[PDB]
Amino acid sequence: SPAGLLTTPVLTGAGSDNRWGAQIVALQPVPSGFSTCNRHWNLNGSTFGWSSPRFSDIDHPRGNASYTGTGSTNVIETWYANTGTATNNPISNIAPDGFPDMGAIGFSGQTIPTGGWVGFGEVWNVANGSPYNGTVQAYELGFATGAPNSINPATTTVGTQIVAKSIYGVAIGQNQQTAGLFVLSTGIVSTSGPNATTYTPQPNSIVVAPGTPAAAPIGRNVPVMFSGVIRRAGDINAGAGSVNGTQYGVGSQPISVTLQLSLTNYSSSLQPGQFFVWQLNFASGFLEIGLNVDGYFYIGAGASSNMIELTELIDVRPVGVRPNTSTLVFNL
Amino acid sequence: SPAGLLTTPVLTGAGSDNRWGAQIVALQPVPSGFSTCNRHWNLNGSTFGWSSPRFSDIDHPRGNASYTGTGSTNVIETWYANTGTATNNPISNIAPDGFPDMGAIGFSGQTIPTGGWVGFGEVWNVANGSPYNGTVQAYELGFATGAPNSINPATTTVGTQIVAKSIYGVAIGQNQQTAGLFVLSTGIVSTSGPNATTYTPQPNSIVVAPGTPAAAPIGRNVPVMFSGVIRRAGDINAGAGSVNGTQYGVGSQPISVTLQLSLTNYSSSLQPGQFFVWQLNFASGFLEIGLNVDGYFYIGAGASSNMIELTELIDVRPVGVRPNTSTLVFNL
Ligand SMILES: CC(=O)N[C@H]1[C@@H](O[C@H]2[C@@H](O)[C@@H](CO)O[C@H](O)[C@@H]2O[C@@H]2O[C@@H](C)[C@@H](O)[C@@H](O)[C@@H]2O)O[C@H](CO)[C@H](O)[C@@H]1O
Ligand SMILES: CC(=O)N[C@H]1[C@@H](O[C@H]2[C@@H](O)[C@@H](CO)O[C@H](O)[C@@H]2O[C@@H]2O[C@@H](C)[C@@H](O)[C@@H](O)[C@@H]2O)O[C@H](CO)[C@H](O)[C@@H]1O
Repeated sequence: SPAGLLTTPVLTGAGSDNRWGAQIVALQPVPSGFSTCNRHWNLNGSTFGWSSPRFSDIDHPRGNASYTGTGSTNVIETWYANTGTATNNPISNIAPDGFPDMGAIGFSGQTIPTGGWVGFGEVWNVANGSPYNGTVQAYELGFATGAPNSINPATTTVGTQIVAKSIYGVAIGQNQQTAGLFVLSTGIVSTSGPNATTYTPQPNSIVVAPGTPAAAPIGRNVPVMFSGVIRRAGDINAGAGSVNGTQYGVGSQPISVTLQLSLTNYSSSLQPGQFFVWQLNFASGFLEIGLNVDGYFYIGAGASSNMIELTELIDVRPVGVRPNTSTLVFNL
Repeated sequence: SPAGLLTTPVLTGAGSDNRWGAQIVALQPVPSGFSTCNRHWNLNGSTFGWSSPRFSDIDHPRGNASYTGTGSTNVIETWYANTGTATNNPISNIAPDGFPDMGAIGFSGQTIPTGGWVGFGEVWNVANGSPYNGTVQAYELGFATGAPNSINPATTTVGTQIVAKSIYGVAIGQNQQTAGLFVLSTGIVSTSGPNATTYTPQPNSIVVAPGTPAAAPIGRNVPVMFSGVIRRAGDINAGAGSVNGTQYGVGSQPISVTLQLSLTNYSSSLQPGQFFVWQLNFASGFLEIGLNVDGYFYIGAGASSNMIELTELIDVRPVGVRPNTSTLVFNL
């Protein structure tokens, strides 16, 4: 039975999203719909992504590393490779396990891009595994075309590149026709200055692989993401309730759900056209949330994209299987 | 009932340890005993440490930052503060949530220490939260005395310092009366060259707070840690089965156990002098594992310190409450 996929602790503070690993504190309705495949599982035990249902560090053994200009100190370092070259990843060769499903936003000069996935890492020597220790930095990672020096974000894994580009200067740049990449899988969002940006990634920034089904709205039932507070590069100390604004990151599933779906096949429990529904009971009201066979969650928010805070959530109660065309109750 | 605290997926690939967050693939017996408090919960809903049962980041808002060298570029950066000053941490002011419970080993000149906890991060500007973006590096973090100029590791939180020192040079050093620290909570171990070191941390390197109970041997029943493969700085690409040797990190609990123990109290199901016992069934043989009220796990390995691989583990089955003086069966 799918009832055990969503329980009270997942949404009252013990849950974490499947993209950022952040503590789930809100639901984010998406009236346009969206797609996600990386670290996302369906109810047929399957993913279209390239990541396991845990937070693996990111390691690719064969890319091109460079910096611009003749000076080698305090320089922007860029690493890139084609998609489909993560030949050591057993899930998919699209990209390394853990590599973020977001477009790599271009930047040059002194500018820092807004809204990219940033991780801390370094380039390493393919002869022996040793780091090029002057290349440690915060790197924006994502999918792109035009690397190395005309980067534009991409939304597809087909015929594109994976890129890491340092958002700040490294101590000692490396020009290596072949070099490895190592980045931790805990991300922050790129920002400049003190302001928070929109919830990240926005729908049109998510990269998906061929075959990924979309989460489309069905009437007033719209797909939802799970939101937590994430760090941002421009005000690294900002957290929940910062006077400079609170930054949210979203994922398509709680990671505990992803993990359960990767270990058990639910195809006999739910079939296309149905949701499994739970009731979320708050201090003053309730709403229903539905899960479809593609692993996406839905709520009946209609055209609203206002975040639903979970602070006053009391409990989650299973309701059962219902048609996906029946409007999910929204009584907040 | 504690039975649900250990299930088959925790030990067959879906579990992670509570210090490194690494996939659990082995058990490490500790015949001489050990103590752990950080990110360790007991069966009375309580921790003696300073971290939540999750991994995000380490943030301290008030330390001293400095560097050494004839210039300010490609220099070693040190940050320190006293224990007991993390007053924004609701669990404990001992240290920031996520700060590693390991001693900081001193180093100078070219060489770096073997066996320290290393994380990626930076120091930041307390006036506005912005990073000192030239201070990004891999930093050894731990507890110490003698910071900044004569760092030596400590194993107590009483009267000591928390320190971060970059293992490689930063792009632009900072000498600041006050600076913040930001480091990601998933660490690697410090090494030089290709070799792995001993499992990390060894018992004599673990930092505990006053009141932390020890895990002592009881007859042939000895405490055990949970081991997974971790990265090491000297060969950052090495993983499981590297030709250069495999590096293990240990934690006192699977993080799923820590999380469950933090959400519900088990004091009525187990009392001092008792274990809750499970049987681990392998393709050839079995062993029993026990959990005590202080949250430590035990096996009947007697004097043996050999790691036990979980490759051939088939399943975990609960046995029930037993006296801790009864020898746990070990049939491998
Ligand atoms: C107009 C408004 O929104 N007032 C709120 C708000 O005020 C904050 C906010 O504007 C942030 C933006 O970065 O900057 C300050 O923190 C500001 O605080 C208010 O103004 C300053 C100049 C001081 O007078 C301060 O005491 C005052 O609170 O947020 C605050 C709470 O954080 C209040 O809710 C205001 O009504
Ligand atoms: C003496 C011994 O135990 N040899 C093993 C070992 O050999 C490896 C190992 O020594 C690593 C250490 O970093 O370096 C090489 O990979 C070495 O490989 C062996 O020797 C080289 C010179 C080549 O001849 C190579 O083909 C050969 O395998 O590990 C390997 C498995 O990786 C074997 O198990 C050896 O018997």
